[PDB]
Amino acid sequence: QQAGTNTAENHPQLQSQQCTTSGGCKPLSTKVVLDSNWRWVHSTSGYTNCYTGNEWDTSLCPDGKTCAANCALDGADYSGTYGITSTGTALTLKFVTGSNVGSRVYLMADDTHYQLLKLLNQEFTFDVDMSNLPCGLNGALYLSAMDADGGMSKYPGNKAGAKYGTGYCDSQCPKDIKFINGEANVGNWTETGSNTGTGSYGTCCSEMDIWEANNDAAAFTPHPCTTTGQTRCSGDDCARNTGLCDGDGCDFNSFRMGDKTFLGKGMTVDTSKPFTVVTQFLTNDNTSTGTLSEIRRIYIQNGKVIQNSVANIPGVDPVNSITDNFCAQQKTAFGDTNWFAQKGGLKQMGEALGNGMVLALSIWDDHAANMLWLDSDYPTDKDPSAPGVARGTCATTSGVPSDVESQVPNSQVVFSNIKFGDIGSTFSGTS
Ligand SMILES: CC(C)/N=C\[C@@H](O)COc1cccc2ccccc12
Ligand SMILES: *[C@@H]1O[C@H](CO)[C@@H](O)[C@H](O)[C@H]1NC(C)=O
Repeated sequence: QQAGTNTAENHPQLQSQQCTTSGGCKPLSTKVVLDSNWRWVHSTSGYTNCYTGNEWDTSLCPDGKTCAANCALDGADYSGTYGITSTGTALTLKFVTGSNVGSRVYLMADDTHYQLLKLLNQEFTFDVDMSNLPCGLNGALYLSAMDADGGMSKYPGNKAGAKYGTGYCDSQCPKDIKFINGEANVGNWTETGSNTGTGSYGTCCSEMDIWEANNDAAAFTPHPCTTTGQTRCSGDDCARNTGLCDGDGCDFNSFRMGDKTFLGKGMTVDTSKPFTVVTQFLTNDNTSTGTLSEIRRIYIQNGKVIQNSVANIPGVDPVNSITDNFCAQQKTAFGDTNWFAQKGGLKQMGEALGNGMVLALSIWDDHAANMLWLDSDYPTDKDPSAPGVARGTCATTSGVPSDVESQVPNSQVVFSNIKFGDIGSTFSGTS
């Protein structure tokens, strides 16, 4: 895609902190950028749309390469069009804004590069307020193995880059992304909703879901893929799980893992109020060159340090962190194939963390599965009493996009106090 000039692109500021054991925490003047799929796409020479509603203009876009040459991504009115605001340290993502639904933004080091986070033997911490983020919605904060320049160096057809939020990939190998590898994804374009569609290509990479949650349920989940870095896929390679990527991931959802009273409204982690989420990425030898061996989670709320809940499932050791053994046990216990291990498990996840990943923040609803995999019974055809089927208490009828978009359009999530750095350094304790 080309870089449009009709609307200035001004990235909201969202400061973060980098932390070391000896030096403490220091601010970084980071910013956020709207993902390219949400932007206006129009002829490079004027104002005519290349994409309107859920279809491309086949005059401007008869093929992927021609489209990318003819068409430009443009600047965004963050608040007015997309419901995205920042105080400078706290990011608010509103659910519906006019006909716009959801958003995803990435953390930038500066105006043309994503912040590249290298979290092996490090920790990531943030605060979240989900008080207004109900059943069926997901406020997600996650890492993807995107390129810092959004693909510009690799793909001559992409002249827009990180400044316009290009180069997305994730473990689901999504085919709804409009620009991949510097080409419009117009092949066999298929409408999937009023403003969305899919093309013949998907875009795949390893993904670490630090936080997928609403006020009913939360999960953290590594998803390794066999490839390294953002990869365009077609055919069977795009297929979730059996293709390049572990689409299911090895998830830790406290409720799915058998503690139904740990996290939710008025629970131990009280989702009716803001709280802090710490995630630590430990290696076997406590070095940044070691193999990722454990992902730990600590919460802080009202100054109380809250350890993660323990798993309580027959055949699963009662642990409270993600390890390769936990993954094998829960997969067997839940009847799920260990695609996670098939793609190389935590070691493979760690190599992606080691090479650096980009931080995404998003609010969304789910047209495929109504978010039931997060907060209800999934699959919808299994007995909810079987180990693993039940992930939350939301009704099995909840989360249909047409419903939540009309019923709770002013839902929002607030992500703040973003910090990363040495293990144990982004937060402190005292007696
Ligand atoms: C934040 C996103 C990109 N991370 C991963 C999510 O897409 C996981 O989604 C999912 C995970 C597992 C099963 C599913 C079934 C239907 C729809 C989505 C599913
Ligand atoms: C790594 O650190 C952990 C604490 O999380 C500690 O228990 C362990 O002894 C350390 N291992 C080595 C090799 O120093």
